[PDB]
Amino acid sequence: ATRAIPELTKLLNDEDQVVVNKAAVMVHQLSKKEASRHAIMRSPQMVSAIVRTMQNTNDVETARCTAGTLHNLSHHREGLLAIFKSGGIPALVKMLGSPVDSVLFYAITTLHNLLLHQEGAKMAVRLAGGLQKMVALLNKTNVKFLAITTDCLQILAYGNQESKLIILASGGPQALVNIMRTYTYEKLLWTTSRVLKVLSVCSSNKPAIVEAGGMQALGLHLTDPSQRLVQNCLWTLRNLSDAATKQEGMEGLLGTLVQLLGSDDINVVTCAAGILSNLTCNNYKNKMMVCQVGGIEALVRTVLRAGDREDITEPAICALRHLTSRHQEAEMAQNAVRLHYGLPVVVKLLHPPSHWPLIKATVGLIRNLALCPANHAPLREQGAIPRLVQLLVRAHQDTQRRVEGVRMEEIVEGCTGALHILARDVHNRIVIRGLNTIPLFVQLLYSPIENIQRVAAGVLCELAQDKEAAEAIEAEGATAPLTELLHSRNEGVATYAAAVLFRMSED
Repeated sequence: ATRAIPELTKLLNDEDQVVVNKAAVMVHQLSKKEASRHAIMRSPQMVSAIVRTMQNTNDVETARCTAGTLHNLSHHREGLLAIFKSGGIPALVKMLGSPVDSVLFYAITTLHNLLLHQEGAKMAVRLAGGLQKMVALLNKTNVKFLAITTDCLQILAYGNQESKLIILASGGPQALVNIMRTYTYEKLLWTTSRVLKVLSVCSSNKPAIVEAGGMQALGLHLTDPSQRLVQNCLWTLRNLSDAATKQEGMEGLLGTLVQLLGSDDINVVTCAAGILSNLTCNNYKNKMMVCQVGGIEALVRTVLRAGDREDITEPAICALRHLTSRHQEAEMAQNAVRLHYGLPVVVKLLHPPSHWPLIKATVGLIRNLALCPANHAPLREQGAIPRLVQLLVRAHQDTQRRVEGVRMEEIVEGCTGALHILARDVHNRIVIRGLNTIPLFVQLLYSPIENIQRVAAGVLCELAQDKEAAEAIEAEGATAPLTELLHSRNEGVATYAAAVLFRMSED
């Protein structure tokens, strides 16, 4: 056991075909005896000998045995410091090009233990070019092996933009996405989804993950019994979903997200809402699918249940706003919000304690709801108009005498746009006018921002259809600013402006 030792050193470090080969099969043996090995990491001349013969050999049993030893040695915090102080990291990495499975398994786990416990190991693996080597190993098929390799990658990539970009350039995204859609082994899907989460916050990795089919592959695991796997999939999907507008094959993912809205899990709900929010922006087919699988219903229930938790209601409200315009079933969806009892909660979200991003999204949603005639009356009855007017008046003041992510100019435009639509209904025009808004709408004709001039002249165009209001609009001196706006580069602006003028000068 203890005394007769650096014998096998000298024959290992030898320059002969048989000599070092059969000598290595020896340290191998003795490293297995737990308390016998805990003494063999002592010899710097011994430790480093192991390393060399591994780096340059031919023997599949030399290799196996050298690696397995380092493997075996990598369990004590003294056992690791030895491998490290010796410099096996670069050789171990070099062993990641080997074609012999057992050699792979031994290298990876040694690096793994080193990456896990040993000071300074992350930096030395990077220097050795391990990232590239680990990425190329992702095409293997042994799940235990792949689990370890993906975990090395997560350890290296976390908080290290340089490493994330090397992973990108080595084709990481595709190979990690392949893993997600091929395997079922939880431990492996989990660590892989962690690697994808870490990369999904990277400006360059994100579209590559999306181009590789990331969104669909991640979707596959959203009903796994493993909660840590589903959640990590939800976080990654969320980070990526603003880049996935152009993706097809999205129908399964979209249906699962709708079901996930009903979850008891707050992070689950929060994620699904935000993912549905992003994937529905502009892509009218996603709109179509989400509505076809009951999205409106589910989004209304989610908003009713969230109460004042803005992490939920804001993305849910943005999703409902996407879903209530500019697709073939926009109109059924505008109706469905009312039918599932959404109109009161949506008006309620305009009031404190709601913060600005929510108010903004909510106003946008009201705008859309108002395109549907049968919403005109309940919106009024729920009190939509006076709050939208107060929000407008206050936000316009803030813009003159000059917030939390949002510019008051957006609330001005949003509120005026919402009132423009609501003004289609005659009783609504009475409330709007009775709130003495005409002076304000006229001032908004002078705004620098064209979209504001558009909704302002549009709402005046709606109001000017009643005799009494046209007179009022004229008394505000609207003729002059409308005169100049006839020449706006914006056709909406120039057209609305001419309809007001027409309706005023029937005298």
